[PDB]
Amino acid sequence: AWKGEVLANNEAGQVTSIIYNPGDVITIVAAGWASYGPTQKWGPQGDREHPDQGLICHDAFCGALVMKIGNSGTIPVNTGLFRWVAPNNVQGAITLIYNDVPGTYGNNSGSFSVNIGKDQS
Amino acid sequence: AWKGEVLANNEAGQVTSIIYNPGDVITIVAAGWASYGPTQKWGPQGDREHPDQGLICHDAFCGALVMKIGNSGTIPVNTGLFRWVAPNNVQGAITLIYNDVPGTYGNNSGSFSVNIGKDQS
Amino acid sequence: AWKGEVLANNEAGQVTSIIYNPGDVITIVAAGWASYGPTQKWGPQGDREHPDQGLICHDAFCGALVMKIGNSGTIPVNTGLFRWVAPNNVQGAITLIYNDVPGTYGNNSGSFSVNIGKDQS
Amino acid sequence: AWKGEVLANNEAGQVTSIIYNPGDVITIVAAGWASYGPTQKWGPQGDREHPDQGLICHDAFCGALVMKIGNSGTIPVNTGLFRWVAPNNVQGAITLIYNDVPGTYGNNSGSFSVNIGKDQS
Ligand SMILES: *C(=O)c1ccc(O[C@@H]2O[C@H](CO)[C@H](O)[C@H](O)[C@H]2O)cc1
Ligand SMILES: *C(=O)c1ccc(O[C@@H]2O[C@H](CO)[C@H](O)[C@H](O)[C@H]2O)cc1
Ligand SMILES: *C(=O)c1ccc(O[C@@H]2O[C@H](CO)[C@H](O)[C@H](O)[C@H]2O)cc1
Ligand SMILES: *C(=O)c1ccc(O[C@@H]2O[C@H](CO)[C@H](O)[C@H](O)[C@H]2O)cc1
Ligand SMILES: [Ca+2]
Ligand SMILES: [Ca+2]
Ligand SMILES: [Ca+2]
Ligand SMILES: [Ca+2]
Repeated sequence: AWKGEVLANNEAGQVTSIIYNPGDVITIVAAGWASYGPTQKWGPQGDREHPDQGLICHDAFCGALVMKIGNSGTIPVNTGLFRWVAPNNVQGAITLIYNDVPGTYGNNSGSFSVNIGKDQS
Repeated sequence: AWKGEVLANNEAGQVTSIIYNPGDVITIVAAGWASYGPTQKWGPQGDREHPDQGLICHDAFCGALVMKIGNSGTIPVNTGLFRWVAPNNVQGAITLIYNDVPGTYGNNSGSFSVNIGKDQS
Repeated sequence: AWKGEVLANNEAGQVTSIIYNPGDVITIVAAGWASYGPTQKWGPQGDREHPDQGLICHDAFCGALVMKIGNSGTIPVNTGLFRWVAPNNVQGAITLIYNDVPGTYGNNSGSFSVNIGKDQS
Repeated sequence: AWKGEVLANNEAGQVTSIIYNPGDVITIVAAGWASYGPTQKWGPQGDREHPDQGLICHDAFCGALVMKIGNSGTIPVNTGLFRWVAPNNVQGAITLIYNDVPGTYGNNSGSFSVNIGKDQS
């Protein structure tokens, strides 16, 4: 499995050691507090009251945890995924990213602690 | 494996089908939005800015997800637990509960979608 | 997980540290060579040609690996079990036993090496 | 997870749907009766008394179950493998093969019933 920290100000995202392969079943658990600028902080689900001003992932609130598997587009992770299987043709290294508008990561703070494990399959 | 919702206004708590046994390893994932009264809603980690006014679990914020195992005291769940082992002598059915002051659940709203599974060991 | 040897001459059987609980999914892999008397040896499947002269397990060949969960009847194991679930709520420690006629274990030789682990459930 | 039969007379071997990947942990359980010629039949461990006359796998008895992972050499399987990790660089589809001398599979009979699964990691 993989365990690490995903910083809110890390625009490129945090590359994990998990390489999702076809047929793999994975489980993710995320926790912690982060912010997209304001002094207030939000959990892995982000800010439910903030407008989407061009986030890297439109299927998740601003300040939420999302991911990219290999070359895929962003995928919502939020508080995590339970025994999850990726869509067809989706594979490669897993990168965890804080959901924010491109180019604005500079004033971000906090981070999410995340566990990723492969389940039986 | 168990999946269900935990209503915030349910003071008694949501009983699952999971019976934790000595040596068991479990993984929990929780998501959703709930409130301990205010119009705003918080994730499974609760409101980090709200004071503790006699919560059922002092190890977690008001509005966070907690649990009891058999006759044990409240245990912080928050966003979930990754391949987690219970303390010695802790066993029995797992009951998921919204962290709030007893007798005040009346004005709660929302719920959490929670998954619980047993891992290999 | 549990790993150990099961001697063919051990009539009482080999008690393991595995405590099977209702709902548990288990996997077992047995290997090795043993005999119920003759000079040659057989695998965990036993002797497919030998007649049943009053074996402790009538659902398995003589010289095969069987087991008991708690105080239940014997259960065929053979080469092992793959993600196996018990016949409705059989509970207790797992005892591995060489399949032979009671009171004749005296001239047995060899043993089986066995791994037992609980799977995700 | 894969489940199928491996015929003793299939020299090419049986291709499974299991693609082994770096870091993968797998469990195999094999059962049944097969023969490399004689009218007798042996289990997945083969004939412990038979000499090696040029078997595809010199680390297992004749009549034993073995496998190939991708372009790797033969690897002993016998009754199976418990939470097993492959040697470095070894990866690719898993092909199950009956252990025998090349060009002699003609007079073989029987088969092995095999279950392959991936464990959590
Ligand atoms: C008003 O609704 C408002 C409050 C705070 C805020 O912060 C910016 O949010 C952007 C994303 O929408 C981006 O992350 C900026 O860097 C933040 O300063 C925007 C709007
Ligand atoms: C203070 O400004 C403040 C105090 C309470 C509150 O809501 C109540 O919180 C209680 C827990 O501390 C309990 O859940 C009550 O039922 C809520 O009404 C908001 C703001
Ligand atoms: C017949 O060919 C035959 C009968 C018995 C035998 O050995 C005995 O088998 C018993 C179980 O059927 C028991 O295990 C005795 O202790 C063995 O001596 C071999 C061949
Ligand atoms: C010696 O007692 C003996 C030799 C061969 C035999 O059967 C053959 O075994 C070969 C492998 O060693 C090969 O599989 C042949 O096709 C078999 O006929 C039985 C006993
Ligand atoms: Ca920002
Ligand atoms: Ca309340
Ligand atoms: Ca005997
Ligand atoms: Ca042959």
